[PDB]
Amino acid sequence: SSLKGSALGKLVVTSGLLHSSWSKILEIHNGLEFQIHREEKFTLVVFSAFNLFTSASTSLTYLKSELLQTLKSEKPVIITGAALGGSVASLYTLWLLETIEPTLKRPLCITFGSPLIGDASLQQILENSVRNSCFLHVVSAQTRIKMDFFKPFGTFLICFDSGCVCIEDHVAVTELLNGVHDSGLVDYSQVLNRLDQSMLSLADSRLIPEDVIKGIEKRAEMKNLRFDMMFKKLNDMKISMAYIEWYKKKCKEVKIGYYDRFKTQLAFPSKEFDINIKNHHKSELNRFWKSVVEEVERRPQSDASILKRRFLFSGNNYRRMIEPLDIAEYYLEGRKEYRTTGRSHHYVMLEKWFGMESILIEKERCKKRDLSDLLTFDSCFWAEVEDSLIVINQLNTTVGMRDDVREVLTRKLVEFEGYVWEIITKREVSPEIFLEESSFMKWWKEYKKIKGFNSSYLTEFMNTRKYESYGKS
Amino acid sequence: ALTGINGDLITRSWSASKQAYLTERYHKEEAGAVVIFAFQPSFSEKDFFDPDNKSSFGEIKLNRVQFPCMRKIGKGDVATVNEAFLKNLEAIIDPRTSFQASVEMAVRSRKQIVFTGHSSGGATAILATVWYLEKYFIRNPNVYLEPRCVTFGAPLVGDSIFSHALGREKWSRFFVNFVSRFDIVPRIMLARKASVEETLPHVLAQLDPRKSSVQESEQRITEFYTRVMRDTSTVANQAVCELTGSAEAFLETLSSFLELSPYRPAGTFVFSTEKRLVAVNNSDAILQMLFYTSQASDEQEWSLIPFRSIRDHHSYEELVQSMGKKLFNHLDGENSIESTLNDLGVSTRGRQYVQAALEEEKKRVENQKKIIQVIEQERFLKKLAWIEDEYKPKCQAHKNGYYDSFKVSNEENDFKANVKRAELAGVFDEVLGLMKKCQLPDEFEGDIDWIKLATRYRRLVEPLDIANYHRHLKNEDTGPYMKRGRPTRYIYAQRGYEHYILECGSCFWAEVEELKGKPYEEVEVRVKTLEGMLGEWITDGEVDDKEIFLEGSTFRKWWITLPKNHKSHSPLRDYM
Amino acid sequence: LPHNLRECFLDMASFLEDQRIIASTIIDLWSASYGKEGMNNLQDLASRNLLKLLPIGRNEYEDGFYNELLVKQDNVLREFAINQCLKESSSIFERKRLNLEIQDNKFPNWCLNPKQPIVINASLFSISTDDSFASSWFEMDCPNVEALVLNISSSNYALPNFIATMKELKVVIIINHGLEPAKLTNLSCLSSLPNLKRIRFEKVSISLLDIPKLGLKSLEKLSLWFCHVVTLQSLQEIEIDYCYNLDELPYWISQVVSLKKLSVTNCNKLCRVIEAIGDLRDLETLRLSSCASLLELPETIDRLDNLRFLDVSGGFQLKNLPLEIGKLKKLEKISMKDCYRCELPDSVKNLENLEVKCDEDTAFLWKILKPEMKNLTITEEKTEHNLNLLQLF
Ligand SMILES: Nc1ncnc2c1ncn2[C@@H]1O[C@H](COP(=O)(O)OP(=O)(O)OC[C@H]2O[C@@H](O[C@@H]3[C@H](O)[C@@H](COP(=O)(O)OP(=O)(O)OP(=O)(O)O)O[C@H]3n3cnc4c(N)ncnc43)[C@H](O)[C@@H]2O)[C@@H](O)[C@H]1O
Repeated sequence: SSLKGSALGKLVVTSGLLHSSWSKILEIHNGLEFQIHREEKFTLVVFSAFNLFTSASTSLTYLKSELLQTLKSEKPVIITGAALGGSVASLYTLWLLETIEPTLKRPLCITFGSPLIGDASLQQILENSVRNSCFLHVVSAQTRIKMDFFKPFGTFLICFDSGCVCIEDHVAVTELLNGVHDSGLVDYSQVLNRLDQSMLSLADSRLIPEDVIKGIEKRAEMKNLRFDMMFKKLNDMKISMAYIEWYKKKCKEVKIGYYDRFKTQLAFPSKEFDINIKNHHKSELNRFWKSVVEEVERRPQSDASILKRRFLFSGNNYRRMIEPLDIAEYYLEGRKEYRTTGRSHHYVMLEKWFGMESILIEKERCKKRDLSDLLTFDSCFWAEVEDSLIVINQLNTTVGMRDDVREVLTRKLVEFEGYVWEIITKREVSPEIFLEESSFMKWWKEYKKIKGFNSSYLTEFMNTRKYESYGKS
Repeated sequence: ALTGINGDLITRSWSASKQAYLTERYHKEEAGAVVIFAFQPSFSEKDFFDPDNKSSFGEIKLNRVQFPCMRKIGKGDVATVNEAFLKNLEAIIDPRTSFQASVEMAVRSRKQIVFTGHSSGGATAILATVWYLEKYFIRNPNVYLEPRCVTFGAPLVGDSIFSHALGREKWSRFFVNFVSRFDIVPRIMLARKASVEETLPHVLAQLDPRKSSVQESEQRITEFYTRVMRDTSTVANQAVCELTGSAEAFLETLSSFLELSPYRPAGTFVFSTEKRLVAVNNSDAILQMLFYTSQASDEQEWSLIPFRSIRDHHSYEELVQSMGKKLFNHLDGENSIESTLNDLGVSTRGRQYVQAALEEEKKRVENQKKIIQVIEQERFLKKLAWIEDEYKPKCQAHKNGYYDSFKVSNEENDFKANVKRAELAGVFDEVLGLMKKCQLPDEFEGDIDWIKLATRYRRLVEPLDIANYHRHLKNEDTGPYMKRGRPTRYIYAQRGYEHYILECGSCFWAEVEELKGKPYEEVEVRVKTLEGMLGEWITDGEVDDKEIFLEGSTFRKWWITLPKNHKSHSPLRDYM
Repeated sequence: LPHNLRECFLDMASFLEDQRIIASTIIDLWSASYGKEGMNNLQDLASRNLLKLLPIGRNEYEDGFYNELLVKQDNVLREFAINQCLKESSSIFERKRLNLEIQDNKFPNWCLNPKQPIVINASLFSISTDDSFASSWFEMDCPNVEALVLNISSSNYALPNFIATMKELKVVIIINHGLEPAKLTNLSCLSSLPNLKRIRFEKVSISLLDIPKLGLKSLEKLSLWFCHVVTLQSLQEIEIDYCYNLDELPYWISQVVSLKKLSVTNCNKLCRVIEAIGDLRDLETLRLSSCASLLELPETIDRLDNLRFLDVSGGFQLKNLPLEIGKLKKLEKISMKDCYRCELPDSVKNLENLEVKCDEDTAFLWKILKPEMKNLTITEEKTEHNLNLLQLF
């Protein structure tokens, strides 16, 4: 039942948080003058459209220092205001949290009957994210707020004849407060007194209809179903990745990298296993991981941990093993600059999360283990190679080219060679790149034909045939 | 009745409590074939809130040497209890206490024994009975010593973990707590130490049964009762919210700035009406009812509640003598509890809350039933049977253990093995996650069949998981397997197994993966340790010798590459 | 060993060694030989260890799905069968089963310098030409032959003209072994044969729009496999799968009433089907599976009346299904597998005795409406993993 809302309402009306905040607001009232009334622990500070926020930014730039200090101090931070001061405080707290870290104690912004124009885009961005957990509003059952461009953001506490009830369903909140706005604003002190009297009362009646609770329960059940369904489908995704593992093994057995094999198959389909791998497994894992990265980003699985290790470690391998296929597909259509121009979002998100997490690890690698089963760390590596190939063509087919573009391409080639030599020295690339019929050998042949007499570390390493003993021991 | 107690025993307990009502700490009463023990109460504010600690309520973590079974096998965290009561128990349980000789002579007599107390000694009786169960009952199955603890409105002396532990061991049924409708003593400990720090002295003085000439200040008593009931209402609302599960983010944000006592009812409770007696066994339901049974009825009732709260604490003789004529109703037996909810004086709020608690209990029971049904299917056991008697024998005949064959996956059977391992791991981790959110009965983790199944699954799969982890160089990117690579399910299974029989051979291979390659001296000691444990492991079936001592197994190669003196002075010389 | 099984084995021995064959191919091959009971003989031969079977895809085999069963043999068995066939054959025309292989673009020595009209009365004739050979036609004719198979590998191939001389032929199989699709021409030679029943094409470039214009008098089943895209009186079954570049099915298939079963699977580049499909009054089974680009089904599906089976498993991007599926009364079985993200309209309430095949995740889609509907039973089947696709790979 939805009464659970009113349940926590009781608690939010039992503590003197709202009462003390309203008393301080009345004292300050009875000009962006952010009066800080933090006595011992709390950070009670009243806020005194976009133009108002832009103007107040002058003092907000300095107040951010004290805000961050109080946040790091672990003291309770409360930010509220009037109809316009409340909206200004909501904007300030939203910006602070966008710049603040979720690790520390998150703030809470209460609006004292303060109308705020909420763009539908902003509401959809943080629809089910933890952001709304910081925003709460006061709306009396008598007065309503009818808006078209604006949208309700955060949770709303609707009063009644005796008591109050908190909710956060956007559609339900809109349907409840769908009524037109009333100019007459009852004294918030009278509302607080009535709420206190109701709390002291014996019993209270229910006013929420059945449709509201029906929709709320439907949304909760559907979200729980999505949660558990993704959790369970993780295992089927691992099982499907096992098939890609076996396919890569079989391709390696043929003396041809799986990347070039998949590229050739996409260019000229000639078998069924490749089509099944490209249209059955990859398309499912991509969608699953996209949905995961899109839904978890809103409301993380745990506080201070964007996601459990079971998911992050698996996603890292998924990326490092699948990104080459996306790079091949992107470079097969003619487009260039995959790393910067056409790289997906979930790949970068997973890479950044892994880089931020594994920093605390104390891993250690030996100089004797075999690298036959290693996975390239720089997933975009292949992409770079492709780019270089284009340059090679631009140096062979193109005739009568200006010296400026010539030197630019030469510098690009030399920098790519240096990068590849550096990545090889650190032993962070699988030996599969050294396969016979792989694109790497073609690029090496092109670079050798275009080099002439210039020699470097990579040139000698390739000519000496040492690459045969790269990962074998 | 179902409680296992009768009238004469309750009368004897009340008589012993009245006798021990003096300053004497321990009082013994030997009637028939039962030696009841009563403890002295205390009416000083210092006896309730220990002035030595800094906690806002007086919580303290228990030690391992004393209460090994009072822990969460999964999380492995000790529970918290009151400090003053624990200190009183430890003082009355010292060598000079003379209680040890009496308890030993009683256990030798093979007679029934009960620990009772009226206001606070009874609370200590709990701290005693649990001890009596942690030293003789659990460890000595030879005895039929089912203790009996009876309290009369004793404050909470245990948190959620305490009740969980009492339930997981099937000991909750050995407790009984009679409480009147208007008795603020059990709820006193639920109030804040500072909110009632002032009124606490006068309240305790007035509550003193011996010294009843205290000037009862109506204003102070009313304010203290209001504060206690307000904090109880806050904690009850928090509990009902957390049980609903909705608005977890907002709930945590609000709790970040709020404080609540972690105490929770332990054992079965029984509320006494003017003519009827109701019984409840659910902790959450008891907590929810503790606040609504004493809710303000009206202005006159809200003003007279102080006198009733002050008098009912001593009026226990009324019900102890009238128990002969009264109505008994098990709230769990009947479902439409409206009868008792109306005849006692609770409103629709507490009715709905207790209903929700009952439905949650039923839902967790149904979840346990569904888990049992899904684990009893032959389609599940077939995977384990195959991995056991189809995969290992073939590899063994191939002159190599299944571990190495799984590492170098070159046969089709390896794909099926990996698929089965992944499916089993997924199912087990799903069950673990379902059990971690407190959605299964407490007795579930105590079952023996489930423990044996988990132990078998671990002993069969963990080597495959280690092979899959080390065969793809996952440790290089995530670190050692024994730190951030081992799944949580295996840890819980190992802990449960180690607790039932009273690091692990399963991770043996893991160790073999670290010492390999590094010098012998820098690991000598470590190696030695292994050479010992592994030995006894071969005797406990944790590791089959037919696998490690094989020809192509990496263990034999590593042991052969070791120096000569090590093989000279090691007991494993015979096997090679 | 039964004589029928021995004959079936000697006929199956026509294929070359080290070739992954599909059950449907051999079934259509020996269809007219021993009626429509080929699966029984195949299973009997497999039980005797003579042949090896491998389920590639759906494990369901009794349902008649002959597209997920690979057949593999041993080199020794094939050699013994070839030796027995050669021993049985005593003359050019006397041999009932004769296989030819004109390697290096060189015709057989016998037919190389033939004086009289080369005509062999062999029930099964097999010709294998390498990609190097020009595959030029010669002077010959098949007086008594029921089935004909062709193993080609050249990029361009023109069927010879003497095939028109044949009059007892019933089914022809054209298998291509090449990295790129082959080009076929001179198909008019097949439109004149009035005794042909089944036609099968694999890994070839063919113009579907030209099929009806060919004028196939009496042909029953048309099977497609790895087809490169660029009146039918007795057509009843059209099966197409693993054909890329087919962005949309043709329109001629909407003007054939005799068509009974039509199922296209594993066709990625197919997003929308021709809406003019309700004209198929005698449509009993429609299987659209393993198609990702397909998100919606033909809304005008209620026109069909004699619909008994409908399978859409394989498409995860399917948004919804026909809103008026309940209008059809003959619907008895539906298998909606591996289709999680999709909503089913309440119109399913107007259906009884429906066995819905699905899995655990899709089972809830029906459990939500179990009490409302009567005479509907769900069946959850867990897939079985294997590496048969690698063997096919
Ligand atoms: N180079 C490669 N070359 C070719 N193929 C590869 C390669 N690499 C992978 N594949 C294949 O990718 C497929 C996907 O499996 P895959 O790549 O996803 O790997 P696998 O699932 O087959 O096996 C992984 C092994 O590592 C242990 O599993 C733990 C544990 O299961 C969970 C803890 O979390 P849990 O404790 O269980 O639960 P939580 O609630 O989250 O705990 P909390 O965070 O405290 O809250 O993490 C897991 N875990 C720990 N480290 C990693 C890691 N580096 N990668 C993935 N998972 C990891 C366990 O020993 C298992 O053998 C597999 O089939 C691989 O064969």
